[PDB]
Amino acid sequence: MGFEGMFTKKEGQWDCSVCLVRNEASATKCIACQNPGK
Amino acid sequence: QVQFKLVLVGDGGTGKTTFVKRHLTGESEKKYVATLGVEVHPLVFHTNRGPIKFNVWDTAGQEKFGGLRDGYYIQAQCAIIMFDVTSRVTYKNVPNWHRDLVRVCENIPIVLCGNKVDIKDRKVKAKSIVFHRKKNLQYYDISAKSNYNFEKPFLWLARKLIGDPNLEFVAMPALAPPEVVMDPALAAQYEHDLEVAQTTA
Ligand SMILES: Nc1nc2c(ncn2[C@@H]2O[C@H](COP(=O)(O)OP(=O)(O)O)[C@@H](O)[C@H]2O)c(=O)[nH]1
Ligand SMILES: [Mg+2]
Ligand SMILES: [Zn+2]
Repeated sequence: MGFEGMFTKKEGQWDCSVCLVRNEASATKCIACQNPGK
Repeated sequence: QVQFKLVLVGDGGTGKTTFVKRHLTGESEKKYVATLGVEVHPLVFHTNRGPIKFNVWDTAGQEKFGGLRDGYYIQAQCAIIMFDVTSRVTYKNVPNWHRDLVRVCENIPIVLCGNKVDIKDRKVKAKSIVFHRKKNLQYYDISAKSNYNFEKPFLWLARKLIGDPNLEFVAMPALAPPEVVMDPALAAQYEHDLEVAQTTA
């Protein structure tokens, strides 16, 4: 078997291109490094 | 692609950078974070249930316990604490590093790593390791410069994070060739010493 989408990304979530932290839709800048979400 | 942020903490000179650099692809595809002074190494491990990626956060400076910024710890899902088995003071500060992790990240799986076991003049021996009750704190001997037990912290963390005890790495990642030999006789004795001590606690 696979991981069965255990760690699926929620629709609004975005992965920061700079530091790879997963951010919530409401975040416009990354919560760890403050890089803007595109 | 499941991925986890892993923070790699411990006193300076313990071998954190040497350790994470062993994973060759994670070094070639590492990311620098200018605002935080941090390098994120994306380490891929291939399990029997698929690829897992540990995004390992390595400091660029020799900051003490409580010296790292808040953004370093943000969204950390696991951790490795490192000390040098030839320096007791680095092991004395393991509890300090552990407090900082609980304070800012609450309950995450943590592995404890005594590095540089290739050195014969080992000060911190298995009999001297203070083992603890919590199941979020496992100890492993490692030698970064020899790749000795390199995959064990990650395999344990993978098992706790995924919630599967029988999770296997079907293959070892491409690691940098050893720069020192891990004497197999020392290794055989250390493995046995560790086994007897973990049976006690
Ligand atoms: N014999 C031995 N030396 C190591 C090992 N790991 C690191 N060293 C050395 O310990 C020194 C500090 O290494 P470094 O990665 O910068 O530690 P850091 O400050 O935690 O990043 C360096 O001289 C390393 O070459 C090891 O596993 N075995
Ligand atoms: Mg370093
Ligand atoms: Zn970021």
